[PDB]
Amino acid sequence: FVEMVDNLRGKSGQGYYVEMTVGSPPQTLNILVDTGSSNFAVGAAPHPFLHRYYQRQLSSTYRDLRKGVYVPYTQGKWEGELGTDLVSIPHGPNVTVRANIAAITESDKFFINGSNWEGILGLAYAEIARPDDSLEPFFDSLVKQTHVPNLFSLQLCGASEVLASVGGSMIIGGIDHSLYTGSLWYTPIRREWYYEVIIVRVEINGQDLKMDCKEYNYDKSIVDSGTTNLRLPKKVFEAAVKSIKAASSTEKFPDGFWLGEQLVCWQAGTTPWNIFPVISLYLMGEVTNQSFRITILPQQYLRPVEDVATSQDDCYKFAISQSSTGTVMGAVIMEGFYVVFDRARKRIGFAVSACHVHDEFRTAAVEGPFVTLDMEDCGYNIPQTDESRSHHHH
Ligand SMILES: O=C(O[C@H]1CCSc2ccc(Br)cc21)[C@H]1C[C@]2(CN1)C(=O)Nc1ccccc12
Ligand SMILES: [Zn+2]
Ligand SMILES: [Zn+2]
Repeated sequence: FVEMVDNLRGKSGQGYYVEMTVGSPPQTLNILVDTGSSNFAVGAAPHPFLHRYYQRQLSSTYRDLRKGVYVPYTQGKWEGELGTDLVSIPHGPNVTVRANIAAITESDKFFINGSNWEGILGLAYAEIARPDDSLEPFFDSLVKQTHVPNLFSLQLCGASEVLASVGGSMIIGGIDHSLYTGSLWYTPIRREWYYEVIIVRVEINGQDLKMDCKEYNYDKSIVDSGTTNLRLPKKVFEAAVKSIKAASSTEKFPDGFWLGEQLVCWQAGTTPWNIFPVISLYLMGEVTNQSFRITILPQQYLRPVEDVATSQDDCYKFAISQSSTGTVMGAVIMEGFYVVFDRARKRIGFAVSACHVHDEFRTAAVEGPFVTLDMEDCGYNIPQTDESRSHHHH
């Protein structure tokens, strides 16, 4: 796995991407690593924000599936044409896979100026593949066509005219022990669609938010490398911000800061980290009534952004924000942690990342077990629509 270490790059807040080739001869593209979706789709026509794109007609190994695909997210949408081609990851396993590729022909609010990526690698399960769950996702094909074990793991690492470069590692087919310290702890995948998990408790500097735990997973809780923020359901967000405000209250920031839409600054080197609390999410353990906590620092959730104007200051954006589609454990959370996507055993592992950003007094932590007698059910059950209900799955 030494050859897959540091195989991710990107810009702070605009996605981690891995180099991939599609086609014969191979066409190199930079592809967003995204565990919140299940499609492999690449830019396939010119776009203001794209340096380059997939040219189907130039690949002798392309096959057109003669079928269209459309995916709107809450933010971002793309469509294109389905097909298959030969795909490899140069800084990945030494294999070539024939995979489904969606060749994006239109899009809105999908590509990001300056991000340097030209498509997306959805690494979540077939159930949220578009246009339906019969479109085999990339990782499924990789595992079916090769010897690669059904597991990958992500080490995302944190960090004046451009945003900060970031770096990471996607270890395809296992677990590199140099990327974490201490214990690896697993939380069960509730269901194989998103990487859906259950949060059973939240503390801010050790104070329990004391909400009904279903609130934390309303309407789900997912791990998503392709989301920058820790995003929280309305009610949890509001309680969380009220608590972080209270701890930090020696500093009186603008509304726009807490809305994640404005920077706040201190003289270089003088940021009063100590006034911002740590946040602990307790995740369901593998054993009934057990849980473990992951503890992130303000270093993770206060995101560095250099000011052109006050480039002499350390400035930060608030990278916790509100959600209407459940808790999203985004790059904020993930940057604390080496995260193991153990599809084979239907679980997700967390250990303290060997590259997480911390200080002299606090570290990001993964700690357990913690026990609960008569642990209620903290899962939410999403209302089933007639659309969803009507689909057959043969
Ligand atoms: O979480 C994700 O998609 C979810 C969002 C909830 S709506 C929905 C509906 C269907 C499917 Br399939 C997934 C999702 C992916 C896509 C992502 C970030 N990760 C995003 O949301 N916009 C965006 C924009 C650019 C890149 C990545 C992303
Ligand atoms: Zn049928
Ligand atoms: Zn099905």
